[PDB]
Amino acid sequence: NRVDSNLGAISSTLLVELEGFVEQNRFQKKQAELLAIRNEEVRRAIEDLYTLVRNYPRENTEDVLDEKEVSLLVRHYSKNMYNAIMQCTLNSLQA
Amino acid sequence: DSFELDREVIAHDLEKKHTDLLHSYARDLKDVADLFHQYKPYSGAAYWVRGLMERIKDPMDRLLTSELFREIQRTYDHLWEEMTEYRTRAVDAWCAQVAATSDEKLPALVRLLRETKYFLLLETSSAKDLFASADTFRQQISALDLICSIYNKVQRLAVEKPLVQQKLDAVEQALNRGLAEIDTYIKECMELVKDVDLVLNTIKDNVKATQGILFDELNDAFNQLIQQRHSEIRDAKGAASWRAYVDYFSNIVIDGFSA
Amino acid sequence: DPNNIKRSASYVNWHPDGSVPKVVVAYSILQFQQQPAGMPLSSYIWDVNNPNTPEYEMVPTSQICCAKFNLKDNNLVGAGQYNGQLAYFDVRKGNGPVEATPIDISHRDPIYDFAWLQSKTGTECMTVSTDGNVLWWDLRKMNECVENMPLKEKNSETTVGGVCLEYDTNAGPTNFMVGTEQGQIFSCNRKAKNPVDRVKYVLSGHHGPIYGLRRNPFNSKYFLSIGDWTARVWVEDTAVKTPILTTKYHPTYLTGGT
Repeated sequence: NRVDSNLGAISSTLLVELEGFVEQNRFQKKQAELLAIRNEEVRRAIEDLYTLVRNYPRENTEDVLDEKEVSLLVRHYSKNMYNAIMQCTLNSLQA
Repeated sequence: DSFELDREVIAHDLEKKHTDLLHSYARDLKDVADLFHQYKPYSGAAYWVRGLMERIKDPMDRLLTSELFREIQRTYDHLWEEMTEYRTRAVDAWCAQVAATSDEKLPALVRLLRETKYFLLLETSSAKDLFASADTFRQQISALDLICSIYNKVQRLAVEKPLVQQKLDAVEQALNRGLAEIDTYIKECMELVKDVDLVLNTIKDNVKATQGILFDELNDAFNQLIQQRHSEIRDAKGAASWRAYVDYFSNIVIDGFSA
Repeated sequence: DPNNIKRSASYVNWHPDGSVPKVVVAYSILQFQQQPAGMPLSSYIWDVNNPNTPEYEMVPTSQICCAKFNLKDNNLVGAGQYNGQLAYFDVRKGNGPVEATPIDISHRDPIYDFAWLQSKTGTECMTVSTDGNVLWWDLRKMNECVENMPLKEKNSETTVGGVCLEYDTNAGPTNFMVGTEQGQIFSCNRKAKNPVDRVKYVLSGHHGPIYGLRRNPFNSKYFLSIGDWTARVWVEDTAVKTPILTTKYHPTYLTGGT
């Protein structure tokens, strides 16, 4: 939900709606904050996910540290799925 | 006991299930024992104790209205028994703590008045100490007058430079300062009342500052002269400061009237 | 938000109109010898349309608890505190007290409440403390204590606490219970047809410091007692001073639900 009810609604938006077209400018202010708002929580959410996986007793983990580079891969998948959002929104818009 | 029908026909069905009560009391006896010794105001501890204790008092009454009953008698014995040891030493230790904090007093106050109320509530369900509690509650009246006095110190001045340069409030301040290190407290409260009157004098200075803050040119000149006359009448180095305030008024009038 | 740190949320109330998903929340710390040397508290209003930085922030002059709302409207909000000082806030200013209910003589104690009466065409309130003196305040015009009765038990130990009081789901002529924390639910009516002594019910039988109280809705009047680590269901009759559907003796001392 927190990482894919956002990122399947961020890619569901429609920026330009239906001279006076300056209202569109005003309209495209509003939803901008929308995506920004949503993005922050996902940058929050994935982040919080890491803390959950780290802070836990598991007595057979206090001699084996968690690795790093695949957590950077989890982070990277989060980035690229943001990108897939925005390119879907822009292409639907231009259509 | 919505039936009890004792026979020799029921009985040999219910030995095993009076046994089942014995084992169920033992199993939630170990839930109580686990919760107790794992999570082992200030008086939340005695409430922890006597909550669990009269809680556990009801089951021993319920059972005892004999082979498993000996081992349940073992756990019941010391567990019930040492937890009373903890409540006893708790009242010993915090009689020591109330005694010592009381001695220093002659934070801590809110804790100890809340504590005395709370084991006082318990012990009806020392005398000099409770007298002093009533005294500092009826002086909590004037301890809520100390807060008015300290507010008054907070909002109490370039305008007030004249009066403060002429005022002799330092004499009453020195009376409070000699007080700052029985009925002395009461007379010092009336001294505070007189000082609050001097605070009303400080806020009268503030009010005159605020009213000096704020063809038809005759009307505007009359309004400015009326404001200046009101300030001058409401006044009575002092002459120099009055001139300085009038000059600041003239500068403010030139700033506002040039727009 | 990352300011919601070192501050236990000791209530959450919900906004009363239908399709406004806002929540009013309420963050504190008791056992105040560890009163936090950092943040003086300020609660919030979040929305679910976006997990917005708190729409409005209410800044009190002391530790906000128990902060109920104003009934069925998108305007106004109450609060509690720790002095006894109630509070009151409107929506078109993200600021301190709109009308701070002042100090007067009696109620100088921690308040776990800001409970509304059905005073029609207006607003109202009452409180509760670890002194007893449940003390009604004014309506709309706010600064006076209306029916300021320090309540008193029949045998004169008037330091009788309370939490989480519940009213009537049948039109509400002032019949209510007070969740008195020493293990004995109390109840009242305020219209003393008798003399001023009108605390009928001590429902002794629940255990230790009680934390639950709620009438049941959707058909009837059976009230609940989820306060201590047994979760009962109780009933209101003068012959049934004992549960009906007692449920499990639990682990992990109970603290609250509905």
